[PDB]
Amino acid sequence: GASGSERLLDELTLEGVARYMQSERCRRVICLVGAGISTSAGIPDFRSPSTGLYDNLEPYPEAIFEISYFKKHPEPFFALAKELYPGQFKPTICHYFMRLLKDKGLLLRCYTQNIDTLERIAGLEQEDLVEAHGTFYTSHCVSASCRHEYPLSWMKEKIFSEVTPKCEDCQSLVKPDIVFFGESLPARFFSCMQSDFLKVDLLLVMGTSLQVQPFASLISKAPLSTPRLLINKEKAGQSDPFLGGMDFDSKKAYRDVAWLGECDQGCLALAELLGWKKELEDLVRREHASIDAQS
Ligand SMILES: Cc1cc(C)nc(SCC(=O)Nc2ccc(Sc3ccccc3)cc2)n1
Ligand SMILES: [Zn+2]
Repeated sequence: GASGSERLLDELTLEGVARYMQSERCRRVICLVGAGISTSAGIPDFRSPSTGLYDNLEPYPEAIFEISYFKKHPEPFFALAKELYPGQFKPTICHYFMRLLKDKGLLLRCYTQNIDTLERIAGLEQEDLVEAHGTFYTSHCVSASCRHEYPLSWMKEKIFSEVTPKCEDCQSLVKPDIVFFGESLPARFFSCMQSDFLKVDLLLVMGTSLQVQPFASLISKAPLSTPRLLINKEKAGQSDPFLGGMDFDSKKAYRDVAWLGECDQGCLALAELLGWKKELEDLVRREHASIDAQS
């Protein structure tokens, strides 16, 4: 139930969440993540004004996002892809915390808004993942009668060689599997959401301001009793008083917890409460060393 009934969290704090997680009542965790979990990996949020995307872009700046424009004028997109292509893909502490959840048998699903493929590199598998905004990991020929699939290694070569990618079978445009403005979200998002939120014991919301729909409205799909922990630089998910959502601070707040700071630091703090800190340290250091050593 709502604030009217006996709550699952013994107190609304990171400490309360940790005790809940290690009790028998918490089995399945859904993560909802956004650009805020990749910034410490050296990938800025291209939606944040501070990142300065539109300065790099100089008809209108938004055309870069539109599927209609892309299809008749693909060259800008692929030039930008080369410019913004990460120099390294090295997932963050936050990403590997989710790998730990998987290892500990607690991870039901990770829903991500990010296109950077860092969840995959960190060891989440396809079954574990719903890429709500799509991804660069795979690309497809845009011809409905072909739809030939291409791996990132193929797309990357085309991107860096500055050759507009064309399908080897039919010579139609090949488009990364990211959702362009004008495209619907993947069917997978909807079918998975319908099943997963019947099963969820805890919602871990990290590095997202929950301003972009439908992804944002996911938090309202949780059962009334399900605790929701936000790890983010600023509070988010509260109902717009002008236009329910998160209630962290009111006299009725029973399930929602905000931990404010960098996602890496919040995940580190939670891992330490859980007795996972050495495990996380060991995992991150190993995987980071491996990635740094790529030859
Ligand atoms: C090109 C690339 C490849 C991989 C695997 N990851 C990344 S993450 C860095 C990044 O922000 N890239 C990036 C690439 C393209 C665009 S433009 C666009 C974005 C979404 C939808 C349509 C168009 C905006 C940002 N970027
Ligand atoms: Zn084709």
